[PDB]
Amino acid sequence: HVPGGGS
Amino acid sequence: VQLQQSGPELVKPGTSVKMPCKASGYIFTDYVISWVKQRTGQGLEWIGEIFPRSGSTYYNEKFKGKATLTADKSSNTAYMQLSSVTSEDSAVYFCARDYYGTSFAMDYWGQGTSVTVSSAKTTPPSVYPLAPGNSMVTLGCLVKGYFPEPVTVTWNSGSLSSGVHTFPAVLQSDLYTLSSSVTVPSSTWPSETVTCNVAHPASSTKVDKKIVPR
Amino acid sequence: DIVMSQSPSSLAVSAGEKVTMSCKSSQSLLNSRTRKNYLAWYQQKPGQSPKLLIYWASTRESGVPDRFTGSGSGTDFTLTISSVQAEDLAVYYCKQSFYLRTFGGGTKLDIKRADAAPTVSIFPPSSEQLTSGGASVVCFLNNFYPKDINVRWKIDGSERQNGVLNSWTDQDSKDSTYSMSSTLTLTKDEYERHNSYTCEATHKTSTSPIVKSFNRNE
Repeated sequence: HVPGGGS
Repeated sequence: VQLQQSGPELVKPGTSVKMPCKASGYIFTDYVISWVKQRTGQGLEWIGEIFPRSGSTYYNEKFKGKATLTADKSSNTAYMQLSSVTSEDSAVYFCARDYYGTSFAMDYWGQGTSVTVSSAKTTPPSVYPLAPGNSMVTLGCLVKGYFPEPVTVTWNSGSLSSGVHTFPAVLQSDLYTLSSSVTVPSSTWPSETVTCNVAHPASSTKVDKKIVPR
Repeated sequence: DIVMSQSPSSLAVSAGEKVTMSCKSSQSLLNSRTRKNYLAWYQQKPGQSPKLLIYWASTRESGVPDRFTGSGSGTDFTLTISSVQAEDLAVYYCKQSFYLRTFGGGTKLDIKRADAAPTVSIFPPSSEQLTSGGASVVCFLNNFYPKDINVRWKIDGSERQNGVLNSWTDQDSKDSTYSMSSTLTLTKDEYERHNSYTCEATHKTSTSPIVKSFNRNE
């Protein structure tokens, strides 16, 4: 679970 | 695909409210549920998100320690819990399905749970017919002295749709009043029956007021 | 901790005209994730839940018409509506999803149409209400444009200024018009001391005020 597209 | 939220909720200052978002038409564990606040006449305001596969969450700084986002894989239901509530938390709260992984966009939204925070008491509305004193005749329904918002107005259980205006509620000293107008061919009334249907979720009241001439 | 800025705050155009609105991010929304800017556009019609229109800065969501076109890159983004329709009456928000999420504060879209005079209707209090001791007189002013309108209540020719509660519909997405309710509420006692009741509308479409009356007896 990442905090947005910018990973 | 659908996201089904609970009906409108009155809660007391200092207490909690926990509202659900029951998911369907998709794989619950393949998407995130995000939650959004909207205050009367204000913009949208993101609260946070929860990834149901893992249970992990993110939060707008604003809503840390206020909002607790939970989920239930077995029943495909996400929950948001607000704690120690104040007048600030009175708002409409949406749940939305966020396509985490690509779009990162909220493609589907719930109907939104209207939460009112006040220690005021639930009051069901008084519903009054409005019969008048060029073919097209206008009639109406007066929906007076209820709390909290919202109410739902329909005419001939929704069969009369075009030419209906329901006016926003207006608040006077802890009570709401609003009205609705409907416009039909002067040919169909009163030769045919017209009834306004008022529903007040917070009190579970459903009134049907038939419009009779005179 | 990213901020979104929208402008203009408000917008009005006539049906068929083209409209453009702007959204700016405090930092870059681009990534290593393909050309992708993580920015979306949402539409909210009055009373309705939001609707996703555009994601990845430019891509149309399914079931969104092609007259909606999003553009821009990095920190500057634009939504263009060609051939605006009455039904496009909405608030449009932009949203960042590059880190966490942040919405814009919205651009409100209003429609400009031809002038339209109101249907004015007056309704005396109901038997039910009177029985329980209140006296509400309602005046509807329906399907007019522009939104600027004024109502005056007259009891036996004298203007009355309290017990009056007015409400305006959001702009109508079928025909671009407005409507308004006015309710004058008295005690039953106070209502039974007079005969003639009048609601008077003042609007751009008539130089003379639009009047409806009834008589308590007649």
